[PDB]
Amino acid sequence: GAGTAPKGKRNRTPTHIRCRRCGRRAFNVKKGYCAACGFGRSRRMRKYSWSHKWRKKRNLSY
Amino acid sequence: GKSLIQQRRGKGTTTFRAPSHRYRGAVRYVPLNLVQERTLRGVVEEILHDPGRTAPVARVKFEDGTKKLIIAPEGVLVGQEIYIGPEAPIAIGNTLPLAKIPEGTYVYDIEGVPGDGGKYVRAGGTYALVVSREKDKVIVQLPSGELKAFNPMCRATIGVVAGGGRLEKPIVKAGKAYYIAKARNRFWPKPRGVKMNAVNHPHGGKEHHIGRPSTVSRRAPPGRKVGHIAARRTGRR
Amino acid sequence: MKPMYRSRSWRRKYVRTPGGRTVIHFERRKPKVAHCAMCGRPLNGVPRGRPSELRKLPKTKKRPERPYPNLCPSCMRKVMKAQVRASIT
RNA sequence: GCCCCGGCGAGGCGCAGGCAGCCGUCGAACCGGGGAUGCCCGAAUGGGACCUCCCGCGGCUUGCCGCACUCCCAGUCGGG
RNA sequence: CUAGUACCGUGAGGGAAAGCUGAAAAGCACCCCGGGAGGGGGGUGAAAAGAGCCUGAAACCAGGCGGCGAUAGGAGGGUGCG
RNA sequence: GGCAGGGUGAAGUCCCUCAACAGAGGGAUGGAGGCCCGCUAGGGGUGCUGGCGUGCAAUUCGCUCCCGUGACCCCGGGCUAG
RNA sequence: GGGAGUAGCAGCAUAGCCGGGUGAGAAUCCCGGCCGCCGUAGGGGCCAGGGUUCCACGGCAAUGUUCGUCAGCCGUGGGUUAGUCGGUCCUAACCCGACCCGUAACUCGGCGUCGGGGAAAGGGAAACGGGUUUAUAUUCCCGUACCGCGGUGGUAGGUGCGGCAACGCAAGCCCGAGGGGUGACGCCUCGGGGUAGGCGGACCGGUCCACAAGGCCGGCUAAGCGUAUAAGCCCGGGGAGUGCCGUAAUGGCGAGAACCGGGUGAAAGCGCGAAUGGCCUCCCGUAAGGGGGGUUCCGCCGAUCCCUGGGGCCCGUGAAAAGCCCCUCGGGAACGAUCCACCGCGACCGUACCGAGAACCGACACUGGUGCCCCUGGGUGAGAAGCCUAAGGCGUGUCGGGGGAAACCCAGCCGAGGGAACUCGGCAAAUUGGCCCCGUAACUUCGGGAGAAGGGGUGCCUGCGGGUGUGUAACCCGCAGGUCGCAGUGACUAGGGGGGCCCGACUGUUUAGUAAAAACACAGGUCCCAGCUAGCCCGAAAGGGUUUGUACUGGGGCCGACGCCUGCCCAGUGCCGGUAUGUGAAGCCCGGGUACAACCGGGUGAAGCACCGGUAAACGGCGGGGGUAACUAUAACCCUCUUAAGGUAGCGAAAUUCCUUGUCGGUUAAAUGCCGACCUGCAUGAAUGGCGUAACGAGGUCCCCACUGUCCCCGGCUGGGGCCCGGCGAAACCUCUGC
RNA sequence: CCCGAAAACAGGCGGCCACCGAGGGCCCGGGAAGAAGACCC
Ligand SMILES: [Zn+2]
Ligand SMILES: [Zn+2]
Ligand SMILES: [Zn+2]
Repeated sequence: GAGTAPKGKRNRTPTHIRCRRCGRRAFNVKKGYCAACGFGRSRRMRKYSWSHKWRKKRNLSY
Repeated sequence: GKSLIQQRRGKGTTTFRAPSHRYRGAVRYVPLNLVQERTLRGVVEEILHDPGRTAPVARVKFEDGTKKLIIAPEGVLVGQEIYIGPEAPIAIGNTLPLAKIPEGTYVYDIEGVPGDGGKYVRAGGTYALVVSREKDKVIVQLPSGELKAFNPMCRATIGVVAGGGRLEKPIVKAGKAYYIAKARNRFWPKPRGVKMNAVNHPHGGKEHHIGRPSTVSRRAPPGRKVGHIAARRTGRR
Repeated sequence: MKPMYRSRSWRRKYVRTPGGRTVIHFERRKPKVAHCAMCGRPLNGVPRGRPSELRKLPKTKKRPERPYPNLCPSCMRKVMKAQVRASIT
């Protein structure tokens, strides 16, 4: 059905790989951009106020 | 609610987009720039099937080795000489301005304004008729029964389009219709709106029936123009 | 078999080894014979081969010694006759 | 972890209680100040990136310098 | 405290636990048993406080001690006595 | 990139005999089809309302049943986003 | 904590026993033998993914559903070698940047121009065999080759020939341009030539078998270099119609056949490579090591592998570019190769192992999924079927030991007499079954139904004939006779048939995980909008989809193969058109008012409304009465006034009917059933289609034949559990308790 | 006819032993008995 058996088709090519600028596995390989830092889509960093990721990385208060 | 198929077509997705990369090139006349009054000559090399033309095309080699495509007229042979210009003769396959084509002649691939390249009477099996000539305009009967006026410097080709009679043999099978609609990716198969749910269509519901007139005003907005759009009448006769 | 050899553009062959192993060999396919410009007939005196096979051949072993080797003899005679008949005046 | 100027005055070799051994009275470790070296990606910039790795063109003499885009001053040199 | 760490999610993101020997390592020489973890003798120390280390509660488990205990009816207690 | 094996026998192309105002019989070739049988591979999921139901499994197993040269099955590269 | 030393450690592949060894310790580790399983996959090769799981030595605290001396576990050391394999190069669908337009703006949206990316199964220079390591090898070593670039020395040629021709030749160098070919292509079907692999006979060695007869094993040869025919296509001669020539078939010929010669032109085979290389076997001290021999012939089958040719289908036409070969032209120098010989050089990354009933995903050493992605010996046999077996792999689809040890459950086998009396319902099980011959209905869209139905035969042995073929080679088709059994498609394989009704024309699709259908789609019928700066649609705009398009077209509805048909109503609701007047907002005008304005009144005033008309394969509707001619019922005919009109043909107790188990007939011993009719149609009806219909359906429903443990009425047997023994070891749940 | 000394008046009779040891069980060979126990030879 929709559960255990479709989980077997996760041997294709991955949706994300490592990013050269950010460091982590969020670079969309078919679109050509990163979902965490914006590399390939913007010179500037992805940085939203509703997000906690960069604050956590810098040990900051929300 | 949810969107209609004709609303989804406007956004231009692969599901609704034409596979033009499969087709022979576009078919256009040579420009007037090069044909001020030169009257070039050419020879037919080959006749070819086009998947996006409903008619066969012919390749022609010209003065300077240039190879162009034309809509093929009925009866044209490989190795014929075709002429384009004002002093060209009146023969099947030749292109002339409408001011040099007598009344009663069969014509195809006519231009709207001169230099356009060809817009009307292109389809397989069609033809138009010259009715009257004047200094201000020439008048032509089109395959819809409409009489239209053109500038007498608009170019046209003599004869009839090849490939007529397609619809005398029936399509017999859903599979053949599948292949035909996949050639040019038309939306196939087709659903009925009276059998959709209400979110999906102005028709729609458990009880499968249109609950109000199928005739719809010309001034209704998108999402509502389904049925008989601005119909002057309905029924058989 | 690697996926690149699971392609059917390789025309495999079964071959037995001096040591008795029966290995499989793979080769690429040979291109087709040359054709006439206008008539579309097959040309004689021109051999089939891949660039590798054709570059280890001298010039005179790759086409006949007569004018218009891109054509068949009939078409050649036609064009020659037309030239000479145009060259009267 | 390399160098120099000052301070302190005998021990020192990070969190980190070990083995084997080295540095220091030519003044160390440590502290204040000033220098050198400083791989790849990254605004990333000679050109490309489905993998932080690849591919070049000029000039000089194998090693070095220059070679992005949008502009200013100029002008077929250059300076910002 | 080797914490925005380990670990979860294709990703946007989410996110722990974990402090204390002794004044001094004086961190247990030597003997018997055991395949070995280890046990028993002996030692260090003011005190084993023994690295499974300050103090070391309750629930829970085992053994010993005291009372009852195989003809017998109530939410497990109250009053009066033996 | 793939689909064992077998059956039926459309158009097309013909042959023989008696003949003869007419005709009447008899033999082949050929290999179409959203044709047929088929646990070939592969795909699906009718009934037993079977086993299991803190399962081998957060949808599986077995018997039985259906399609199987096509509107067929599958792979690599791409597109459509609340 | 109790539950509990309990459940689970079975079911889809039931596997171990004997002897020996190691070790503290062995059902579980190693060696040998016997016994077993898989055998078009549980065998071999290799993507993605994983990332060291690979190799050796040393270990057993934990992990492994039990044990463990073992290990994908733990510790210590090691291991991936390329001019030729792949990436880099080309372009496909597609994406990005700069400029440009839009946006309050952007990390947002977009056309066109320029530029750049985009395939480890598309295109695309070049290597094969043997050996070597604990673990790598087309990568290391030996042998034998090839490609590109750059050179050294010579030669063809520049300044040369043979052939009627097709053509055959070493047949000049350097820059640029142009042209042609190749690269380069769908589906179905058939012929020919070969190969891998297999079968038979002889011979040589070895081995098994009480002798004999017989059985099994081995009997090898890569790239590269050099050599030719087939088909097809061509060149000369030749000169034909009551016709000749040919194919498996289609076919060919004065637009030049037969016939005679020739040219070009595949896969293969042959030769060198290459026989003290590989395999097999035989003889003495066994540490290195010694010597010797053999490596032969004939004949059949034959691919799903390779090459080459025909034919058929499309309202459907099945990639492009780089690169490579040839010709011509223009411009240069006088030298000089696409031929022979020799030398030099060739960068960067990958390369271990698994590749799945234990190395991937699913929380697991998960009966699932990813991958069956590529490939496979002998027999019977139509067969890649099922059954048996060789190679190769395994005894790790990781707990074992007992038993007349029950009841009961799961999966199976047989049952006297009767034969659906069971049940909502023949659910389930049973019956039939392969091949040859005979024979074959209603109905029909003449194609089918149809393997209709139904009936007869089949083994073994001894011989005799036929077909193609040169064949006492191979593969097929018939005949006679003798004989055995309860039974001869003896196991395996392997359809139960028929007659009615409803629905849907058919093949196809659907609610992943309670609905596979009567629901969707379908060919086809009919209606509507549109002449292109269109019609329909997206968007904030710029711009865009249909559009590389033009009425045989694009878009929008309803019905639903085929056959016969499709009646009346335009008053209402809607859509369309037209029109004098009327109404009609802002603006404009006029007047009054305000030292100016605000403000007041009138006029004009587009669309729309109103008014007049068309339209029902547009939405929908098709009623009412008051009265009946000859005696039992008839209102079957004719006027009427209500309203736009007043249900036509057909069908009817219906998948539509309330009363209803309607009435009559047929089917039963017995009928709330099924079929056929009757009309009182609560509340049928004509493209929200009406009435029929051959063929088809894991659709729904009724009957008949056969058959059966469904049932009378239950009985006996098999394997796995359950019970006992050893080992590991939970959870749901739980106020305290419990006649 | 079947069950029945746990019938709390928890019975009667005969015999053996005690006041080393009567008797009983494990064990061994087996069924007519049997899920473990029990029963019988
Ligand atoms: Zn990033
Ligand atoms: Zn030609
Ligand atoms: Zn020709």
